[PDB]
Amino acid sequence: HMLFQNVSIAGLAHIDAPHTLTSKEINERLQPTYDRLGIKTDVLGDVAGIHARRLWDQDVQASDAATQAARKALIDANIGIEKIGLLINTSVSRDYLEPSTASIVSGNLGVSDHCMTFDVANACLAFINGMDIAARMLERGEIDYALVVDGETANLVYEKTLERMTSPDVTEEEFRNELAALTLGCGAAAMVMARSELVPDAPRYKGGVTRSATEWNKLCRGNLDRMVTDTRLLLIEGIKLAQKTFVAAKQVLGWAVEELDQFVIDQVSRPHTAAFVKSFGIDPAKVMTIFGEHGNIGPASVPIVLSKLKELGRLKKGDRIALLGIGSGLNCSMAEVVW
Amino acid sequence: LVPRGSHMLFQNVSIAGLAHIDAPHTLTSKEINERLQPTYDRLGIKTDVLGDVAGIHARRLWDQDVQASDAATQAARKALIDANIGIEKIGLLINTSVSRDYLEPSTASIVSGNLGVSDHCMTFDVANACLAFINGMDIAARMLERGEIDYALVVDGETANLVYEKTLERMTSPDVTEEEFRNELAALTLGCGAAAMVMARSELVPDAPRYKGGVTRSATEWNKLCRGNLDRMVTDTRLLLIEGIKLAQKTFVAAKQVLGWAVEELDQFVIDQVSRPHTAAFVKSFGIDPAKVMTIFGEHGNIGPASVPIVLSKLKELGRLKKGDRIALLGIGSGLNCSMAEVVW
Repeated sequence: HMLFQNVSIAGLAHIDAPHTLTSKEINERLQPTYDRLGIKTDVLGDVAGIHARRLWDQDVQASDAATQAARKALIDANIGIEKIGLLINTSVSRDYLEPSTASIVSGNLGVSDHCMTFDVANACLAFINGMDIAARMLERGEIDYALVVDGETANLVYEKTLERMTSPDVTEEEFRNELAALTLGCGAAAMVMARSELVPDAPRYKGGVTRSATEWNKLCRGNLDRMVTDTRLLLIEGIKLAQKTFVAAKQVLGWAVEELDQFVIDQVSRPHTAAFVKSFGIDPAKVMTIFGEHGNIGPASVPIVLSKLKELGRLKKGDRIALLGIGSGLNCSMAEVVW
Repeated sequence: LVPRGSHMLFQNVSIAGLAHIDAPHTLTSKEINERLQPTYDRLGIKTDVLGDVAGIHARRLWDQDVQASDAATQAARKALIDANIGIEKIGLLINTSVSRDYLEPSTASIVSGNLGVSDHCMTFDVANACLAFINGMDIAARMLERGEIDYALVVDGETANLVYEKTLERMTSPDVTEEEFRNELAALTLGCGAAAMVMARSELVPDAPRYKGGVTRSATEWNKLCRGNLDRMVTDTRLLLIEGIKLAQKTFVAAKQVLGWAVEELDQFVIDQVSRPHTAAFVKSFGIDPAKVMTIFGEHGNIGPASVPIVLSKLKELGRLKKGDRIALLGIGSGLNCSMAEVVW
C-alpha cells in the first residue's frame, strides 16, 4: 500500500579483498581426498561455477573491512562522519558476540554521541533488512543520514575447513556439505542512506516485502570455523519461496519482470543463479554476477553488485532496480530502488 | 496552548504480552568461592568479591544442552498466552539475545520455526550487548506505528553455562595472572534466563501499556571495555562504571528535553542488572529512590539484554505496576550505547 517517498541512497561503496585463491589451487590440495572417495567431478569450478575467491590479509577482522568500506561510502556521499545518525552492521562475520561489530566500526570512524548503533543478523538478507530499518528511521526524522555496513571474512573458514577434509581420517558425505564453505569469499560494502530533501538527485529506496518459510531453519548452519549446508533442497524451497515473495511484490510494489531494469541478487553459484533466472523468465543480461571470481560474500553480495553496477555506469537515471535475496531461515526479501 | 511535536515518540504502540523464564539450576556464590578459594588465597583475595562486593549470592543455569533458541521459544510461548493470541497473528519476530545458536541462520529463524509463524512473518536478529531488547522494541514499534503489522514478538534467551565452566577452569589455573583473573571476573556475575514481549497497535489492545520509546546517546570510543565470545568475557568494570554513568547522565539531559522526565515524576526504573556497586552509583548519581528500582542480580545475576524485560515481567508478576504508572526503561550496553525509554502502564 504505502511506500517510502523520501529515503535516498546518498553514497555507495565496496572493497574487493586483495589475495586470490583459485579453485584450481584448492583442488590440488584436495586431490588425494577426491581420489579416495572416487569423485571424478570438479564441484567448485565446473558445477558451482566458482573459479576464484578473495581473502583478506592476515587478521583483518570484519570491523576493519566494514570500516574501509564505510570510509569510501562517506567519500562517495561527500558527507563527513558528524552527519551519521545511525550505523547498522549487517555481516555474518562478527568480531565478538558482545559488543556489536557496529560499535567497533563507529569507534574507528569517530561517530558522534548522537549516532545509534547495533548489528542486524539474518544470513544473506541482512543488508536489505539493515537498509529497511534505516529507511524507517529516516522517514520518521530520527536521523538525516545512516551508514549500513558489512564486512565478510572467510580466512579462518578456509584454514580450518581445508585441514579437516585433508586429514588422514576424513569422512564421506560431510565432504559435500562442507565444500559449500569453499564457495565463500571475503569482501565488504557500505551504503550511506539519507533523507531526500538533502540529496534531491540521488537514487530512492521504496522498500518492499518479505516472506518466510522458517520450517527449513536446519538447512544452512555456519559457525566461525565451519559451514554445513544442504544446497539441493535450499535451492528448490528457496525458489518456491521467491515465487511467493514475487506475488507479494506485485501487490505492494506494482512489479512485473519486463518492467525491471536490474535484478541485484544474492550470489551463491551458477546453479542457484540459473534456476532463479529460468523460474522467473528473467533476461540474464539484467543480472550481474560476481561469484565466478569472488565466491559467496553472503549479505555483502547485494550492495557489492549494486556498487559495481554503479561504478561501471550501468545505472541510468529512472532505472527500476530489484534488490533481492533468498537467505537461510528460509527467508526471502525483495525491494525496489529507482535510480 | 502551544502546539508541540511528538518529539519522535512512538504513537499507538502497546505492550500486549510479557513473560519471563527462570533457568532451573541454582549456582551459589558460596559454591563458586569454594572452588576459587585456592586461587583467592594464592592471589591474596580476602574478600568475597561476588557476594559482598558485587552483591550476587546466586545465579541460575540451564542444562548444558539447552540453547538460546530453546529458551527464547519457551518465553515466546508464555508471552503468547499472556497476550491471549495465536502465533498466526505475529507478523514480526526479532531475537535480541547475545547468546546465539549459529552465526547463520538467525536465532529468530529457529524460534520462528519452532513456533510455526506464518509465511508473512518477518524475522532477523539484533545484537547490541544488553541494550538489544530495547532496540528490538524500537524496531518493532516503528512498524506497528506505521501499521505494517498487527503484532510483533521480541524474544531473548540467554545461556552462560559455557562461559561459566570455561572461565572457572581458567580462573582456577595455577598460572592465572591477577590481571587475567580480574579481566574474567565479571563473567561469574552472569546468569541464564529468558524473556519475550508481544507488542501491538493500541487499537487492538486498548487497555494494554503504551510504549513511547525515548532517546539514545552513544560513546563508541569505549567499545573495547567489554568483549565476549562463546567461552570468555573480559570486562574493565571500573571504566564501564565511570563511562557508563557519564553516558547515562548525558542521555538523561536528552530524556528531559524529549520525554519531559524528572526522577521524582517516575514510578519505576527498570535498569541493567549488573551489580550492587553499579546500581548504587546510578541511583546516587541521579537522586532516585532505591525502592523505585527493582533488583534481581542478587539471585539471578546479569542476564544481559533479557534483564530489562525480565524485571518488567517480574514487576508485573508481583503487582507493583498500576494503570498510569510511568515506567523508565534505561539501558547502558557495552559499546557504549545508552537508551532511555518510557512505558506508561
